[PDB]
Amino acid sequence: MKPVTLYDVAEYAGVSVATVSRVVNQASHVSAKTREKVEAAMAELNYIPNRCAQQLAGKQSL
Amino acid sequence: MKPVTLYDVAEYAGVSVATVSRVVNQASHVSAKTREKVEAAMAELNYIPNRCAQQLAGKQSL
DNA sequence: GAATTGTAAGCGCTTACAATTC
DNA sequence: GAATTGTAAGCGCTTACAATTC
Repeated sequence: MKPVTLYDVAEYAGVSVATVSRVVNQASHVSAKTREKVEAAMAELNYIPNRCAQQLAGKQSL
Repeated sequence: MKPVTLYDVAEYAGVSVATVSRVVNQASHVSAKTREKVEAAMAELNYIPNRCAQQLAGKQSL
């Protein structure tokens, strides 16, 4: 089973998963317009990230 | 940073990550010899799996 | 021929650097 | 030219099915 994800809102927003992950990661390098671009996307679909995927993927910097 | 992993013990054991993940997953489909094969590998290197990687990858069946 | 092992892809996410934009 | 977005790879793990083994 695959619920809503960054791929979905990224698709919605147009962008990639790299853009959404930024917003999901507190944008920063994502432009204000884009931050809203994906948040709006997240909102419609009801985007909920997974703490594990974030933990695992976030371990790249470790 | 990448510590000991299934890749390591899989390398050691002379198998794949699929074999080790089985043993890591309580072998079952892994032959007794192999179970020992990888456990021995796990032992030398001091293999410690990651609960997240297991949680994430374990969500495949979900 | 059935069980076990391998690719090989993905479970969802993260990111970085270069090209385009200004 | 610098910032932002895209591929694109992988952070560690899981698995399933076919060929070889018996």
